[PDB]
Amino acid sequence: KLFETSPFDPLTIKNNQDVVDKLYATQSSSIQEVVPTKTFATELQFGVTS
Amino acid sequence: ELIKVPTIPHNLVLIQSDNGKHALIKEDLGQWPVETGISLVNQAGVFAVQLANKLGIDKPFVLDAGSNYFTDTSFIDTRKYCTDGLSPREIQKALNRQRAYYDRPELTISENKTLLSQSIIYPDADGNDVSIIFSGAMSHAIFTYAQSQWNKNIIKLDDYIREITLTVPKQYRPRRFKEIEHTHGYVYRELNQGSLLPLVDANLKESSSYYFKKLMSSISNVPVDAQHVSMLTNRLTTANAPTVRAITVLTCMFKQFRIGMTYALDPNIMDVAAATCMLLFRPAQSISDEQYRYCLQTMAVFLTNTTYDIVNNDTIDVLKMKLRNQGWPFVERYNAVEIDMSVEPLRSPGQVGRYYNPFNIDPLTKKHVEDRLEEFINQVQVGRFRNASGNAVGTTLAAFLRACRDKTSANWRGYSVLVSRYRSLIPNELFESLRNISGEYNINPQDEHSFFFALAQINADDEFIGAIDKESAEYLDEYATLARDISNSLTLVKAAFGPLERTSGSIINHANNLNKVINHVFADKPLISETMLKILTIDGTTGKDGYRNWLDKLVGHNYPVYVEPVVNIMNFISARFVADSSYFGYTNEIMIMPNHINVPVDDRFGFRDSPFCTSLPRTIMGNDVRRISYNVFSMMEDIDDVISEGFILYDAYFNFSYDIMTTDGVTRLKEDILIVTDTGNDIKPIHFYIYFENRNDKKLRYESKMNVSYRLYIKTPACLLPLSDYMRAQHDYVSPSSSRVYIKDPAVVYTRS
Amino acid sequence: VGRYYNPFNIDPLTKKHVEDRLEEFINQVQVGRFRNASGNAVGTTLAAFLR
Repeated sequence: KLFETSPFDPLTIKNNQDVVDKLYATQSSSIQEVVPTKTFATELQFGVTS
Repeated sequence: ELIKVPTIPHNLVLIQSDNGKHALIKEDLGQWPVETGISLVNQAGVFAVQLANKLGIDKPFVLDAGSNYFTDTSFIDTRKYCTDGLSPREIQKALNRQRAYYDRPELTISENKTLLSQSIIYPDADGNDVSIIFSGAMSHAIFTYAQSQWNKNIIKLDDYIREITLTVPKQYRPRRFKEIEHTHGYVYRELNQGSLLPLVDANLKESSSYYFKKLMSSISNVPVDAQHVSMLTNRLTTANAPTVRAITVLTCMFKQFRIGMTYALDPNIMDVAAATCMLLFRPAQSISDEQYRYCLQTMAVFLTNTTYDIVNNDTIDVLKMKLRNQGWPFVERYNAVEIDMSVEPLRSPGQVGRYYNPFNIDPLTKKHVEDRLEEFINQVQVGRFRNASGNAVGTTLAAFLRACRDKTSANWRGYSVLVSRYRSLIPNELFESLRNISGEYNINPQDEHSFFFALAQINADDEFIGAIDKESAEYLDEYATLARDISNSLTLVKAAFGPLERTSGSIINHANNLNKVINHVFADKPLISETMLKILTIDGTTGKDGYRNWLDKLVGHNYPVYVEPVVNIMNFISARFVADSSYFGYTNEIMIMPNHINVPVDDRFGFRDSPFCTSLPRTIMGNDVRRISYNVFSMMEDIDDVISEGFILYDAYFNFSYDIMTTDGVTRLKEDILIVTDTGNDIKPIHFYIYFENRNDKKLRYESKMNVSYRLYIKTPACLLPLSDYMRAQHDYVSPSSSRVYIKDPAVVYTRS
Repeated sequence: VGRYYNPFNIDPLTKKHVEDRLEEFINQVQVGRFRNASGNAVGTTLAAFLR
């Protein structure tokens, strides 16, 4: 078997976004370069609304 | 979030007569009442936001209409037919019904295919898909303009990272995006930083007190590691250690944070120790010239055994000479050494941040900035003070100075890290602007000496570093909200208020207008966030009052305000509201003429006694049509003579509505043209019942000539369009490529954890 | 027609007190020592109430 758990099922995706979301869901099965944690933001602006 | 719009708002209807001879295409953007006597642009702005809400362009959006297509059954078609817009099938049925009336042949197969293939979706070189559909002119212009304005903020992920690389520290782990997000990743960021100065400059006391308290509520929680001599041992205390620690950080974190010490009326060897410690282990920037004198005077009073009266008139140089001759060498304040930050500070694009190194220690040398410290301590040990043969004062002062020097030289790195972390929280403008206007953080002489004598190692564990990371996100959120609030308030002042004179009328007008603005602003959801209210209510005034005084100050400001995309969208709609009035149900002039006078009218739509004209006639029967303003017409008492000839009413905004009826009948108004009262005249509301015309109906022809005596004419609305000109309704919409992923959290680093 | 003094010595054109050095004066009082050469807290109390 090439993978213990497949990265994603190709028959379920419909666009590029679906692949990205599926890859994030199955990333726990793979050996990760950096294990995700809470993100840290150094840049934030709020624009005026309607 | 970035919303996605599936369908295009064509806003089109097709109206055809029962017999099919006449048909037209009408764009319905609604009816908007306009009040006369007040500025039209101000009303247009209110209607602009409601119009944008109707079209779904108020919030940032990206159009996806690429999948709204179908493919024909023919083999050689291989074309995508757009579903959005007015369907060509309706135009085909309308055109076929028209041909049936004239006994013409129906549309042949070749023309049917051409008409039904008018709406298509095709890709361009860049990968976007272009939709060509039938839609209104104003709906197309407004929608496409808002698309352009929002697209300026949509940038590639790699471009966004390049803008925020300089602000990323070294302690945090880099984030690995997926390979799709690197190639096809796009984000929506404003990427404009508004200045915080308008709030800070106007309220220096309130703003400084707010930020100093917030920082000190966190620095005081830092984890820490646990005879004349009898006099100074008794005064030793620790209960106020957390407060003095945070004051130490604040002095090294800001450019000019001045603190003061209030010595006792009768100086003690406690007082001289505190004066020496502050003049040695505190930045010269945090010491004022007055505090320099007062510290020097205390040294002279105790060491020279002189009372305050003689030294009260002495200058700085005289006091230094007097102290030096007695044997006291510590008479100078020392400038701290500035350490440059590793990364660019937040909200400071292309700027370098710096902070003072604590305890006046040179980073390159790792000892005190004064190179004669050991020599100076020796002089104090051997010197004779208080005009006494005994050396008890001299030796005990040298012992404490050595202890303070040793304590500072060992604990300086821990405080330097704390200052470095807390300096990164504040931007550059706050670093240069915040001042200690109110002396609310004065230090007692016993606290100053006990702090340096009993200095404790700062322990930077994981919990404290984790707590600061939470505060960094909170600080970043607060700055963004204040910048938006400042920008909103600066725009309100320019549009609403004006200059003030020395006349009672101007003052009364300003006061009443200001109260109306404040009441409207604070009604329902307040315009100003709770963060700005906290700053403006620090003194004790209520939220309404605090905002009111700030608005008065901002009048006449020259502050530059950045023009955000939603400003341009509303401005574009407001201009079209004034320019194209007939699209929205109002006009600037009307004409009242008797029936027997023949006026040239629009005849394209086949209306019976059409109330529309291409333009209101300049001359009728060789003479210019009389024009009367509405105010003059209202006061006229000879109106019966005037309406006999006919005139044009202008200098007012007239709201009108019309109902196109498919059948044939007399075109008449719902109500009478005018109402005549004792207190002036007026024009009743205008509602048209327009009917399509059959030229050979003798009954309806006689009724039009005889039953109605006066007729009202207005300029033909531009929303109306004859069916023969349906190709003028073809418009192009561009939707971005479907192979784009939008990243909601574009942060580039993770917490160390 | 008539004329009346504006209350509290405030110029409506500048929307501030007629003395342009008022803020500087309050700060000078705060740091000042009064009634004694050593501080009696007179400066801090007076500056707080004057502001």
